[PDB]
Amino acid sequence: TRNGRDSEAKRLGVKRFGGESVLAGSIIVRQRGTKFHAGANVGCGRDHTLFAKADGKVKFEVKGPKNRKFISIEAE
Amino acid sequence: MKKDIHPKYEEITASCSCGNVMKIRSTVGHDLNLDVCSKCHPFFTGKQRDVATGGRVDRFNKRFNI
Amino acid sequence: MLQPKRTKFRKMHKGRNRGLAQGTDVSFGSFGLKAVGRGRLTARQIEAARRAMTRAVKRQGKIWIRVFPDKPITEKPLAVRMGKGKGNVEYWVALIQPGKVLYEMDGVPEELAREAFKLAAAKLPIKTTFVTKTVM
Amino acid sequence: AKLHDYYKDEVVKKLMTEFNYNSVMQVPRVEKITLNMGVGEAIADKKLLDNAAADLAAISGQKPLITKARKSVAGFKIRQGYPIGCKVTLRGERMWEFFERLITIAVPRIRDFRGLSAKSFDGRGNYSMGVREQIIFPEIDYDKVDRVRGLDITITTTAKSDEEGRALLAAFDFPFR
Amino acid sequence: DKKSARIRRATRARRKLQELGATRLVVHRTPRHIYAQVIAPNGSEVLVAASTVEKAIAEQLKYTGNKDAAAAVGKAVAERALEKGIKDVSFDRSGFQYHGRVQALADAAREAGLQF
Amino acid sequence: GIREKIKLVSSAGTGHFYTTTKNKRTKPEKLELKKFDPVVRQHVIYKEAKIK
RNA sequence: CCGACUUACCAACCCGAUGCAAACUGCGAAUACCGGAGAAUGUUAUCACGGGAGACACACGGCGGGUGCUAACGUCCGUC
RNA sequence: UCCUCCUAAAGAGUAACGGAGGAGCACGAAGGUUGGCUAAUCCUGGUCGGACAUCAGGAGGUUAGUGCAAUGGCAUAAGCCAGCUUGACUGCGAGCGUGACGGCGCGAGCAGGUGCGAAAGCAGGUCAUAGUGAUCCGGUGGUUCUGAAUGGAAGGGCCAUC
RNA sequence: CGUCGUAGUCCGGAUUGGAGUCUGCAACUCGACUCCAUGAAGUCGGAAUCGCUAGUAAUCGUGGAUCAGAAUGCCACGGUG
RNA sequence: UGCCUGGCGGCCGUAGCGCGGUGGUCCCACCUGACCCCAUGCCGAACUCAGAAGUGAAACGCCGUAGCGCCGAUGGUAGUGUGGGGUCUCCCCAUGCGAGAGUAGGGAACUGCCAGGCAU
RNA sequence: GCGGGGUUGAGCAGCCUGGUAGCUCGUCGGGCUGAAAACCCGAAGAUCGUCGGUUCAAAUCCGGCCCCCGCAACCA
Ligand SMILES: [Zn+2]
Repeated sequence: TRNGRDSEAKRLGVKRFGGESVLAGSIIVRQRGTKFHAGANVGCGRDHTLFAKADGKVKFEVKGPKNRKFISIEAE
Repeated sequence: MKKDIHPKYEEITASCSCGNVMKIRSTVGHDLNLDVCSKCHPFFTGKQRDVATGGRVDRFNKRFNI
Repeated sequence: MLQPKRTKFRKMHKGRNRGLAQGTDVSFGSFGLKAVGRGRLTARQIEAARRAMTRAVKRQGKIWIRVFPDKPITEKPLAVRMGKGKGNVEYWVALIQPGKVLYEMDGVPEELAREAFKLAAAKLPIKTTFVTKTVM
Repeated sequence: AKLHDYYKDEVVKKLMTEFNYNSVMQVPRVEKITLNMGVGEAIADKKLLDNAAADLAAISGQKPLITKARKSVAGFKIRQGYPIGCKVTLRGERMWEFFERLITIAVPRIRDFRGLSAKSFDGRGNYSMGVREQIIFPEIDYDKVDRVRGLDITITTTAKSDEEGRALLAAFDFPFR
Repeated sequence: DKKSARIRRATRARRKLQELGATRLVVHRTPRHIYAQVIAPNGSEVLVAASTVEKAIAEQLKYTGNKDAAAAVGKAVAERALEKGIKDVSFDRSGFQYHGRVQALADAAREAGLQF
Repeated sequence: GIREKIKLVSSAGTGHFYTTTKNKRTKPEKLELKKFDPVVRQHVIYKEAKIK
């Protein structure tokens, strides 16, 4: 046959969920596209990884006219 | 318009064969002599009879009689 | 013998056949043949049943077929070991869940429809029943 | 300029009374005149595309835009990005001058000219007509041209319907039929 | 269509200013009038607003839609902001080209005291 | 893998060099860029040279 | 050149009705997983470091499946 | 050996000679910044021109496009066009992700200097995920770091690289 | 004597449209000729092949038989050569 | 404090299309002109400047309208955690959660800050 | 099961990095011979085995299929 190949898993997914206290610089989700968009206090890395810029609790919300999922770091 | 990319364009005088003179702006530079204008072209008097449909029976009657 | 003109992929997983059916009511015709059992109808079975019921009604009225065999069923060649990749496609089936109306028919009398559906059902693996169109 | 002021008084009065318009701005007006020259043979030779550009610049006093193929097509053996045409957009004063020059000089010199077609108004009042020979424009020199080309004029107006555009063009004594 | 295109042009820089939490000076330019306002980092409340439709600013100008008028409204908005303590803002061109009237308002506000 | 690698030598006289790749068949002309030279702590012009 | 009608023929797009999909989703659970707070229970049951290992042939049964004939006390995973 | 979907049981991971396809490159611009723009397809009209070239208008709303396979993204466009340029910088890095390990990956911010922009700012390569080889031995350049009595040198170290 | 100046041409006249003349009861198939308009191919011809030794070949017109009309054919005749 | 207009939001279709009507004192839009500032891979169309003769025609705003898009119960169905059972490819019972589609119905947005014009 | 092949009527090149089809015999029409061969001149010809797929474009690239030619089908 010609179907024996496959690639190693990339271990994506949400790494820190909502209402979790995190330190600055910690990865929140590893994604391929921009499935979740960066909100307040969250930056977008080279491979679309959303990372916290300040210490606080993770906040998920749906915003915008396109109903996009935003991740922000609530103040703490 | 841009400064130098365009061709030379200024006023000229065009004189039709029927004496209808027109002053217009063009790129010829020199004056121009027209052989037919819009006011003299036969699209009001010449282009009516141009159909040349022809008749077979009137023509027949013209050639001879009984 | 019905079979898809094109397919996105050649082979398909074995799957399961749980749940109930969707086409419960007689939609187009006046009489239908409903399945009370569970299983898979092959293309050859569908073709044989269609021929039997058409001949039975002497090509009168109209007949609908609410199922279409779209699942490719493979099997390995004769006398080969268990590995060496999946087998080659041999026939096509349509997964049947209880309550699925298989065929419909109108333009003929009731008892003639009874006899035609019985002759058709006699060539099918699953158990069937006769149903009539209902308002609402 | 002549047809411009001619429009501004006579055409506006004529349209207001024959269409019973409530507002002056509702009267149709011509917005642009596009001059296209599709040169398919340019793929084989570049030396005849700058010539087409030159004679189009001569006809209307603007340097033309060398258009390019939007999408690749095999039937005419061209790839995306090849220059295959040249165009000119005329607006305002230049548009009016070219319009008067055309209507009073170019169209009477068309060989066997028996009137234009009134069935080329695209259903939304935008007229488009094609000429068969560029020699009808006195800007070019008949003996010094190398090949007889042809172009197509497009008169784009603000008229919503089809009869409004036809009436607007007729009001300038266009030679329809 | 033009207004939609202008909003589309401005809506990148507006999000960036909001993300940076900067108080922004928005300028709106129409053919006859020009308007300016300084809006808080939350984007839902303004702080100072000067414009040529105001009689107090209009009556000292020949025409409300020129470069001198733009300079006047820019200087006015800068003075009002400084009077209210707002002195560090970010300029939001709002889809217009940074040239002509908008550039005039900006450098007038700059020389008048504002910082951007 | 027709793209072969080269080195950009600094013009400041120091032996420092960057390294990259180039397609020598379609770009025969030499490469010149302004890059940071950490020895003199200034951005100087680097010129393409043979990788050796 | 234009064309002329109709012929138990096929048929794009659109509209109405009816199904199918592991590699379809304008919807969408139960579970499971991460984090915070509280009470009770459990011989710290949890984590870190150091000394010594063994093991890396697994089997069947239930549930979710691939492959096989929705064959096998068949084979390969997850979980108990 | 590496990448994409399903198998994979709605966090991660998960096997088979299971089902399907690709990679061993490319780019001095196809990278960075500023400013601007919106496709596919179809209808109508128009010279050569044709089912299909370029032009004008309409319907449509991303069914298009991304240097390439597939998946996830993308209108503030990551897609397309133009101007100026080298941040395809040097030393570092709070804190995480994934690995038995070797390792691989994301990263605000600090110091020096640079590009675009008026500026807020952005830029430590390319929309992201494949485009790859540990160590030994040897080659080139830089640096007194070392140099078997001493001063050199050879050899060795470190940095950059084959 | 004048014009054309190496060109598909003021070369070549085919083809076609319109208008006619003559013969013959009768010019549609199917005659000859004339007027106006039209101006194809053709720029010396492959393999091959024919006639001619002197007033000959080549070339230019004229007449006759047949015949109501209808030859670029046939049979004669001379000019240059 | 009432109406209308402009700018920036909250929210992201109960907020969007389509049909009919309506608006110019102010605002906004089309509009007039282009040596200049600036610009078209051609074009003052876009972008830009200097202005107010004309019109709300287009666009845009407001009002009305259920032809769509959209939201959407209650009840039932499918699925399922735990324990048990059968005729065990698939179901049933006790208990907890409970869709999607569809039905009645809802629905022509609501709201905050500032400025201008008209009345109180 | 694995390598190679399918191209004018027959035998065969070239499919080259995907825009482009060539040779011999044969065939057609004239020429030579009294006639037929041999010979001479001028011509013509293909949807590159079938069907899907990626391109603007497939005879070429990919996958499946049919036929032909080799290789292997062994230890029991
Ligand atoms: Zn005249």
